[PDB]
Amino acid sequence: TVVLDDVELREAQRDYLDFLDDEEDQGIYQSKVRELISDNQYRLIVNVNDLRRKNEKRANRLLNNAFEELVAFQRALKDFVASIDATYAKQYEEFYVGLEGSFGSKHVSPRTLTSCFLSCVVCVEGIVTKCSLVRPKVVRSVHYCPATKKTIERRYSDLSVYPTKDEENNPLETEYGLSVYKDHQTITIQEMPEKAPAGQLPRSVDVILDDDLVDKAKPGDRVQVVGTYRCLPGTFRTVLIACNVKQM
Amino acid sequence: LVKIPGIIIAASAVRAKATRISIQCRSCRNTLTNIAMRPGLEGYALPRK
Amino acid sequence: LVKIPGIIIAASAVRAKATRISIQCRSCRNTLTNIAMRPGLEGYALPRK
Repeated sequence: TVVLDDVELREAQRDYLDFLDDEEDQGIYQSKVRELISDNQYRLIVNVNDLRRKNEKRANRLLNNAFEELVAFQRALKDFVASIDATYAKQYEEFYVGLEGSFGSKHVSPRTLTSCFLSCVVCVEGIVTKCSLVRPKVVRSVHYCPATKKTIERRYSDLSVYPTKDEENNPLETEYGLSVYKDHQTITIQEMPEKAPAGQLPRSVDVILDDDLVDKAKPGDRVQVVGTYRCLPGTFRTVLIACNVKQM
Repeated sequence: LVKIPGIIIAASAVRAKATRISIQCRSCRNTLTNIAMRPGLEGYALPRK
Repeated sequence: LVKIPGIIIAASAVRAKATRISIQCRSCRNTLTNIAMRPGLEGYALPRK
């Protein structure tokens, strides 16, 4: 039950890498990653219309299936950065893609954010009301087993469960250095109060921010965030995972 | 089908309810996909095995 | 303890019976090692969950 090859993922990653391979063309994205490398950040920004222009099919594929396409995109980005500089790529476990530009239907407001947009990219524009404290979220925890002299890993990602014993009940000690952690903040957006009817009710949407996106927002800020609108595990609760934030 | 008048006394928040769902057998990995959930104020239905 | 005389009438093929045994939870992966099954003609006893 081990997946061997995903030709769709293979081709989609190549298409992004070709798009990122901006040397035959004006160099706008090649310069951006070069500037990103100089910036030392790990979250490139992308205009969707460039992707539409270079490949309308791929952009439609991205917006209709945000999750998998982005994973391919982040794969291509890290590979492309490693092409330009391996060690700088080795600094960071991963890289991230920030979307930008025009979205016809997917550019909505919390009033108009329907349940239909689940799993689609959406550019929600609104006003921040509530902000949670910055907290470090654990994503990948490394453990060591002195009895077996063996190292074991676990990834959480979207998935009490913190392992502490070997199957043989050997004690496990967590390699805090090797384990992966990331700051993680939650905020809430609402419709702009000027343009909202008194008859209807509030439509509060919860946003998740990670890494550099954490404190690029405060309560009472007019912002638009592009992200992947998703359900939550269990009638269900729904939240938006930010891909890029900007204070208009 | 019925048609009746009235005056509303209370309203709930705009929440999300699942129409099409899919589940996985935790051990066997057996996946029951695209299960429709009947409209109304119901819960869910888990397979026996 | 009992002691008796007699003459044997039949014998079985020699086999291997498990005394020290270990099981894994199929989904949770919870492993319960070094379980002792008492010697004799007793059956097994699996966990509830």
